[PDB]
Amino acid sequence: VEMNVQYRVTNPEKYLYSVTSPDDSLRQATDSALRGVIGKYTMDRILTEGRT
Amino acid sequence: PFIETVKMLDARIQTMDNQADRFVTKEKKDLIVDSYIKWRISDFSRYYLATGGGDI
Repeated sequence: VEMNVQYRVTNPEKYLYSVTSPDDSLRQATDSALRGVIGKYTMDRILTEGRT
Repeated sequence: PFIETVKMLDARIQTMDNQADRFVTKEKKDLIVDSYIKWRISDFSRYYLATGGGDI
């Protein structure tokens, strides 16, 4: 399974003076979220209803 | 005098489409769709700085 994300910055100072290296945090938490969703559902259901 | 820049915020273009996008029925059947969108700028004040830049 593969997906894609689109992101946008609102408050710059939290983007600077917080957890560093943004794309690292974004990607490297998205993977965990994707596992969390993909886990519970059966193989056939993932095959059929992957988009809703 | 010094510099003349007024980029005209055109009120004429209303043509936007989606080339090819996918969707799904209730019956677990695939059905590709295509459509076009037409839209007119309505109130200019909020519109500008509602985008920051007039780039379409």
